[PDB]
Amino acid sequence: MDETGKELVLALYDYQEKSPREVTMKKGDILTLLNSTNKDWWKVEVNDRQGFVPAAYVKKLD
Repeated sequence: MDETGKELVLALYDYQEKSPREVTMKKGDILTLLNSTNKDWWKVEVNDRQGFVPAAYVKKLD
């Protein structure tokens, strides 16, 4: 149940948090998905900070 932990994202490019709804991710990091009901911004958790990341800098690993 809640098989969300099977699908993770790979930060292809680094991104600095510009607004509190976002989150800072370093390129090369594997992040856990919290929400994918968007094609533009995915909600992920980085270490202890949660926020949305631009799908242009991050890809899903099938």
